[PDB]
Amino acid sequence: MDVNPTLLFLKVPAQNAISTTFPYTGDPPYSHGTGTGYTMDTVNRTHQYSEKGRWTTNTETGAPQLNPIDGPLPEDNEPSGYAQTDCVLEAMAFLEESHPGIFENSCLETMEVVQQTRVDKLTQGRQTYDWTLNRNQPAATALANTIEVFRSNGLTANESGRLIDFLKDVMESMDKEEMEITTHFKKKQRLNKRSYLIRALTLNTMTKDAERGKLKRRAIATPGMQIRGFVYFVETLARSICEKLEQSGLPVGGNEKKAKLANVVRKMMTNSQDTELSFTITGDNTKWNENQNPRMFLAMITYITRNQPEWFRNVLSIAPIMFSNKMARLGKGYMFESKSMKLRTQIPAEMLASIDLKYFNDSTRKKIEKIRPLLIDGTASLSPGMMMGMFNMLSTVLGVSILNLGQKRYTKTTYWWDGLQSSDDFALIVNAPNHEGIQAGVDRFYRTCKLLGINMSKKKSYINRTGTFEFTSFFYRYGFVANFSMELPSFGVSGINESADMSIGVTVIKNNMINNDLGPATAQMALQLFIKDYRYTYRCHRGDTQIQTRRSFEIKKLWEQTRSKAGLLVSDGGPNLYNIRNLHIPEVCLKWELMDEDYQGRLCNPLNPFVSHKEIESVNNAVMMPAHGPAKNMEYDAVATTHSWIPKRNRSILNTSQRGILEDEQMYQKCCNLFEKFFPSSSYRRPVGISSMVEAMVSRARIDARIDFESGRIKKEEFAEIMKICSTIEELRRQ
Amino acid sequence: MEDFVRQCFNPMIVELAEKAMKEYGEDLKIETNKFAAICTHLEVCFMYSDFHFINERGESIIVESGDPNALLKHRFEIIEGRDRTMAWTVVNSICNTTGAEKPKFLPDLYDYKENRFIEIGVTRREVHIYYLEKANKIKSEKTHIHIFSFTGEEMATKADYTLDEESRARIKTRLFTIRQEMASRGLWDSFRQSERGEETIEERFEITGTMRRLADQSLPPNFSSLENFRAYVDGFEPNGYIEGKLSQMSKEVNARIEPFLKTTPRPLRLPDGPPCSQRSKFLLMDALKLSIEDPSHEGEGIPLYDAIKCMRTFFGWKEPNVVKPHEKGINPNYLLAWKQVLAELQDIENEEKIPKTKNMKKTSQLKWALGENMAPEKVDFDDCKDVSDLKQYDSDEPELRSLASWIQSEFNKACELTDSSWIELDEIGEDVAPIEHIASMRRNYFTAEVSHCRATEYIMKGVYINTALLNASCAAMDDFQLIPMISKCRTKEGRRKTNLYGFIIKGRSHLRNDTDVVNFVSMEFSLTDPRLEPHKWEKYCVLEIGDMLLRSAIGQVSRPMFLYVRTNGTSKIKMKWGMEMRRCLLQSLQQIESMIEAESSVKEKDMTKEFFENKSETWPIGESPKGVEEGSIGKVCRTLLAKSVFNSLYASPQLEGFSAESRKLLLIVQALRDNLEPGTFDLGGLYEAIEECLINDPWVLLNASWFNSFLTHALR
Amino acid sequence: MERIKELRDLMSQSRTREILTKTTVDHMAIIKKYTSGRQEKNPALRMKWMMAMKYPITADKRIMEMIPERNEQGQTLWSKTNDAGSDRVMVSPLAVTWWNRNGPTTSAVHYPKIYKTYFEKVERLKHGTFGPVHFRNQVKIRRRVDINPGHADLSAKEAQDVIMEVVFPNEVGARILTSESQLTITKEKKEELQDCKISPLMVAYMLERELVRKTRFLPVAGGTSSVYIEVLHLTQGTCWEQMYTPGGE
RNA sequence: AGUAGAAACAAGGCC
RNA sequence: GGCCUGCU
Repeated sequence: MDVNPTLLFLKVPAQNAISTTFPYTGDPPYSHGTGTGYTMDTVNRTHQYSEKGRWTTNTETGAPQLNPIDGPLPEDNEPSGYAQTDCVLEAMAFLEESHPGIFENSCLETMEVVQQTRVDKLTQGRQTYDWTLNRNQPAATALANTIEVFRSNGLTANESGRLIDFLKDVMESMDKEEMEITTHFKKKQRLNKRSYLIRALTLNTMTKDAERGKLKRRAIATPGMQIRGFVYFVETLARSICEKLEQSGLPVGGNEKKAKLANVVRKMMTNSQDTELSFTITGDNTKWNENQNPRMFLAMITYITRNQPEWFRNVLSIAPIMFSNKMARLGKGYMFESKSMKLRTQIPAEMLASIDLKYFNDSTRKKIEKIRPLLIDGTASLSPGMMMGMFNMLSTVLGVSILNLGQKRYTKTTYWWDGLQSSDDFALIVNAPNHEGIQAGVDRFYRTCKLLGINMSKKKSYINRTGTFEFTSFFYRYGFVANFSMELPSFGVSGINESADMSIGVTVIKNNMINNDLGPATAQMALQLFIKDYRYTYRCHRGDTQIQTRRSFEIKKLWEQTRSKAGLLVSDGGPNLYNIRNLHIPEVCLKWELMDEDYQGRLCNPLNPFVSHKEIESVNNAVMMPAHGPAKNMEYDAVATTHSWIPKRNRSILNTSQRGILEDEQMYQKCCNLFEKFFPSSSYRRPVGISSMVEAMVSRARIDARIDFESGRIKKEEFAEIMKICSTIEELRRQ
Repeated sequence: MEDFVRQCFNPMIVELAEKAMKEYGEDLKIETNKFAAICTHLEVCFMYSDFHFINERGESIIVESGDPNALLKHRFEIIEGRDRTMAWTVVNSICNTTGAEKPKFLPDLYDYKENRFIEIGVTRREVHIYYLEKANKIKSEKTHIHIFSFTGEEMATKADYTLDEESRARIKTRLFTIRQEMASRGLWDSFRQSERGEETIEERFEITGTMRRLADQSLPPNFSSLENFRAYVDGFEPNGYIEGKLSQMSKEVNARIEPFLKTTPRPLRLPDGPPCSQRSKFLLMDALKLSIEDPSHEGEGIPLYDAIKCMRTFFGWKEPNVVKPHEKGINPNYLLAWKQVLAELQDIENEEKIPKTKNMKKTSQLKWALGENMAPEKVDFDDCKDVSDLKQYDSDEPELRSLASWIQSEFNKACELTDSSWIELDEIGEDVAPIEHIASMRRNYFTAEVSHCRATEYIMKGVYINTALLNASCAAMDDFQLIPMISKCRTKEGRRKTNLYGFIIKGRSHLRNDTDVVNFVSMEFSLTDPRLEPHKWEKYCVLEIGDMLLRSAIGQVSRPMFLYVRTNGTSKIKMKWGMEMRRCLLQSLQQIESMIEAESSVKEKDMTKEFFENKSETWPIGESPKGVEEGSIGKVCRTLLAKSVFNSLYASPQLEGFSAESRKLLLIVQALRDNLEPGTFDLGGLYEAIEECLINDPWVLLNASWFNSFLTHALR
Repeated sequence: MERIKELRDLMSQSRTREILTKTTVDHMAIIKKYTSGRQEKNPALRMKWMMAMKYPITADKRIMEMIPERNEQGQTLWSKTNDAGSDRVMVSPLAVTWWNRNGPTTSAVHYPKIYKTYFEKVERLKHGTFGPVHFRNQVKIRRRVDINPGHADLSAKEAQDVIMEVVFPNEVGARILTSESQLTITKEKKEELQDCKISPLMVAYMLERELVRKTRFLPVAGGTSSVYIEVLHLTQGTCWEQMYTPGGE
């Protein structure tokens, strides 16, 4: 007899055992080298899906741009980006009519937010493409570098501390004859108008790793800092709009998505009488981002912001204006090998414009030949369409408009449709009195989608009777069925620290028990395995064992020293008291009454040199990138113990010409620590104002010395010493 | 008027007033009389506060110039002259230290004698109105208020004047100096009434310059300016434009539904080529175990001593010789490496205490076997351009290979029971709730079912091997290291036992990226002759190292005993994911527990015990030439565990792609079997998407064969 | 005394003097987050990889003067080589366990008073009473429920001023809290935590967690109470219901 | 050789 | 041969 697990589906329905079809117990695919090939392929594919448009050359950037809008209507089922302006404007108008007051309200709240938003909001972001160094750097670092360059060039309106003023300075920089940047190898280099325009309109391309569910790798993009404020405002407007649309599912979580899917299916099927047939289409959109033209987003926003202050319209329109002229950096480059001479070489992507094509294979040779005409200063113009879901929410708005355009008031026919859209994925429930009606409805829905630059993937889509469908790895079969294979990768040690890892593991087990219908015995097994892996990872074994490690000696002496050994934490080699009933309690508090007072005091000592807290945002928040989803943050319950240390940093900056960044880091951190000691609320509430550091610090020294004498340790001798030391630092700052 | 503040007042005050001007964001060129008025207010604040000191008594000491001493205390300490944030900082600090009441508006000074605030304001109008005006602005105030006015008069409540009168003569002399100096200037046409409390501003975000031209090039094809396009949008109204283009659009743009029937789906085509080879990092079906029967636990003990003791338990060693060559390497290197390992093992046996971890010599043998100094040296392009052989890295579709029957048998025997328990679980909090007791009983049942399973043994082998390899790579980055493959089990009798499959030599492991490869050489004992399925051992070199005698009724077999030696490699990501193989247990048993719960939701009672003991219900878990064979729930547990283990062992992008694109077709087939009239828009496209994932991986090809068999058995 | 002294020492050196002079208060946050350290994409892989090194964690410089450089057998506990972009020094994990067996001891009696939420959870569970498990299909319907069982009927911003006035009374600024509920909360949490020396930031964070109301969408069947939602994993399942009554009731 | 698979590893750089 | 780094 030959064993075959798949035959199990002959008795258990597919959805009731779908977890077996998710090989999420092995290493996910990773990219190894350059992503330049993928970037070039994506650029060429985006440009050839809109080949029948019209070509122009921008007078500012001098780059060739392709406009397919209002182009010839498609005559085949292949992907097409020839969106029609009038059709999309009409779709938005119908969306407004079905939801009166949506645009005006959303614009009002967006106007409030834009005129009260601060610059620091831009620091709350992941890697961004700093143009000062032409590389990806943390959002805060890139923002600081750009602000420094602007201030050095004379653009100091951002000193007002307002994001709108920062954007005003950004736009004013566009009209400058010559800017100056700094490079280390420090050298001051001058950038002319066109070079700075291209550096501000460019995107950095990388390869996406840890992407499960496809054989081929893809490319993703990261924009600069000049354009992120406009993107933030536009996405704020789009989120405020989608929050008023029940057909959208992008700005919500997973459980809300499931609830809305259940509600829509029940509404569609229940209202349908015996005569009407119902069919569900589990649709995926092929080349979703490559076929969405930024000009059409400009049209949608300018229709949304009608009868609004002109400044609001301008600030919200700046973003799509820059995306329509966006450029993409090709990537890291290409690495060549010569086996005859036994050597390797790494050529940067910027040489692709001039480098001969003898080194490249046929596929890459043709890709380079096709993309060369669009190469301007080492970057390729990508006007026709978006690169990687930067306007997720606006795309969801367009999809929701398409979904609502079939409310049976615009169809003008017996058939009708509804459903749920989340960018690149949708479920469409279509009802009609007969199979011919369903066919006509789906055909018209597809045709209308093709008029908006949205394509339906026929290969990854199928239609059945309502009651069974899929949506973003959520399988609905007369009710959503748990999978538990999507969350399997999150059952190990997170990698934050000991206490954080313990709390995160127990909380993940608890949550997957609540949401993903994890069984009790399975949860106990998960707890046991997690504890085993945790002890084997942090070298913290039970203590009563003879497992020799680098940490087994101190742990054993602590074990033999303690009297009530049941109170020792698993991190210190103690027994595990966790169970299904204790999954919502931190380890420290669960073992508090069992700890010896000496060990308890040594553990939770504020003066410990290991605990370090930076800001209110990073107290008990851990960023865990979930499998098959975007990066997410979790609140984990933990007590600040000596085990809450933060791990070592990379330390490879020491071998790079960018070595002075570490000295600047140290000096900035010293100044920030001094300010915090002067202003204790610096971390919890970020200080605001327009004065400089030393003014506030010296003046508060004055006052605090005064009052702490009026009652406290200070003495006249010390108070006068502080006053004249303040005068000394004053005259020092003078010179 | 600004010429006056250019001339008279000192710098300190003028820049203080300029920063106060910047504070609330209004411009000085439009209205300057406010600047002069508030700078005079600030000046009176200084001149009233300075020159006034106190000592340990009350009765302020007044000195025209502060002498060098610790006695420089100031009688009145200023509030204004600071930012709003700091003004409120001082307010709150004084309230919290003085125990006084917090005012709602900005004071100007604080004093000790009377322990309270002073809000000085000198207005153009006479005092006896401005005083009570600001008083009714401030609610129930105990802070004393004192104001002057240009005529020279003073006033205050309580008839209180807090310090010397010569200072006030100073104040009013300053005051009339101001007055009869404007007399020379001539400003009272507006000086009395120049500020009325204007607060208004319009936000301006103007598109101009280059950024405007960009806006003119981001419009539909037949538009010339953003102004015109916005006007058109504002004037646009729906007039049935989607219908016109829908009618005009070609009818070939359709989404016709192709019915999906029993005869529609065709079997997935498998690639053809040379048979598929073995990819695992260790032997799974052909492993052999040398044991000692020690009482130590899994992690307890020292590796090298245990390995040597286990190997000394076997007698019959012969001089090794080549049986099956690598067919691409230098087998004599493998032979010499094996003999070197034996020699150095003896060398450890001789000395005092067995080292916890041993380093081996870097001979040419393992230099070749571990791929040392073979990475091409990195150079610059400007120095290597004329080399004809210089080209890209080989980037093409992997070699095509057809499925072989060995993977099927390997999976078959990976789901079989064993004579040992390969899982020793940790401790949990004592169960207190009845649901916890039910969970514990279920867990005990599953552990009894799966512990005696080759899948669990493979899990432990992989976890231990990858953990040791990762730790050695991170610790001994430079020097080759010896690691014996160790796994500890428990017999039916209950006696604990150790097992030594072989050895792993880890090489240079300077791993920077998650994809960087660490090469090692693995040696494993076995009894399976490699002359029967050679195509499964394409990358192995197999020697003959001894003879084994296992008790059998046919005299005694005296079988040969071979050594499978190969060069393999891994990476940080692969090591990390292989050291988390225990979640296969989770996956499998979560599936089984979901089955049990779903069935128990029907009958209002827990159904675990009868499922595991009666074994009445069975699921299709394989096909025999006679037909489909069904097994009890325990066999399903073992089968799913083996499937998860093989997923973790043979993981690859092909597996992910095939899994997704075959789950799609499985859902379609399930819809067909449920009588839900399934339909497809392009089924050939889906088939081509599935078939492109099957290239050379044995596991994915076996999964595809299983899928074809399931289709054949289904659709009936 | 000290604080202004390192201020003067910083201003002595030209670079830090320039940083202090030209940098405005508003930019405080930016430069504080200014770092070359990228946020890790795969934390688990490197935590499993770094812990195999010697000196894998980081600690303040003060550790060099509280913990000896080596333990009894000579295993090093800390190193004097500083981190990449900080003055902290890299140390071994043993320095943690050492601190828990011979490090300085204090009076942790006030931690229960600080971490009110967690200890209240423990007390509620310790006195809970379980019941029989009933096996029947549960119709889990998704609903919006409040998870925090100690929220004082305050929002984030609404309680943020209360938290500042409780911890940072001087940086409150204009705000003086009007609602009398906030008055009593301030009084209680002021007199209760008057000398607690854990940290201002952690105290503020835990006060925010305790007082601020927070809500999330979850699949529930029955219950719906704040105390009954924290144990939602233990009382409700796919095909079983476990009757439970927390200690509070 | 080996790992791996649309491009890489099989140490890097600095003296 | 000596020393530096391992997400920069």
